[PDB]
Amino acid sequence: MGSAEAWYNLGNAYYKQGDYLKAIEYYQKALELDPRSAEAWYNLGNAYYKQGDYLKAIEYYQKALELDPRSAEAWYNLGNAYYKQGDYDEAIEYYQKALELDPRSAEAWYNLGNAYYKQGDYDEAIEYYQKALELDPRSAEAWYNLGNAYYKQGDYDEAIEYYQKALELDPRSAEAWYNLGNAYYKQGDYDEAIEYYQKALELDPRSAEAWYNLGNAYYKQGDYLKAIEYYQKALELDPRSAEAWYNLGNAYYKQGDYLKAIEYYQKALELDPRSAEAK
Ligand SMILES: [Ca+2]
Repeated sequence: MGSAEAWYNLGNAYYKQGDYLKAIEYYQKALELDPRSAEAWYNLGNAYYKQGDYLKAIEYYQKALELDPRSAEAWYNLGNAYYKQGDYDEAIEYYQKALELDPRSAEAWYNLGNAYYKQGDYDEAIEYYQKALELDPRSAEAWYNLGNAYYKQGDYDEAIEYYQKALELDPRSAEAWYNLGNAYYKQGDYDEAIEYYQKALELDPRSAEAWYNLGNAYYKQGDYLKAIEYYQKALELDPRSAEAWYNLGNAYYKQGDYLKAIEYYQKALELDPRSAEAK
């Protein structure tokens, strides 16, 4: 029917300002006038998804691929539901399908990484992230995620090189600086991690995990009083943390050993400028 359309075009009229309830109804209206328009069942799925309901989004994604099984846009948003639900297993294969029909699509590829990254099988996540950048090398998010899927493998020298770029593309990401630090802190480097953790806090100073990794930097250096200060902050921020305490206790009672190292050394130095000669 062509009256369906006036309804569908009511659904999409609301879609494109919000009230997805309204769109659900007007779709559900249109769907009775023509339960053979994919664009209706699709955009029915596309409402339900957007609110939070996915089981029903899948139902009304399957039934829209019964009609037209010939659009990535249908397969792409189809894999998501699952990803966004949890079942990455499936989202993948469902994705691949959309990459057979519509290969050249950063968003399709990227998410495949996101899928494989999320599966724990990073080796393979790289491949797709590569493709995604290869098509579209302006997605800050890829270089981040890529720098991420090297970090987890153990190639920091690589993962630094990749974060590096991301930072260029979007220097406006707090939760990037933190890894860029962490990358340094894993190897034999603890200074640059501070210059960079410092930044992460310049951007988001109510991130505690930063304040605490920043603390960590100084304990490996041995500035324990300054380290504490950063764990101090990170405790007002997370009072229930388990090892908020243990670590902060370790930090206090570290300094201890130091001051007493100063003592016993200063008091060996007072038993050999008058009970020894030169050597
Ligand atoms: Ca494998």
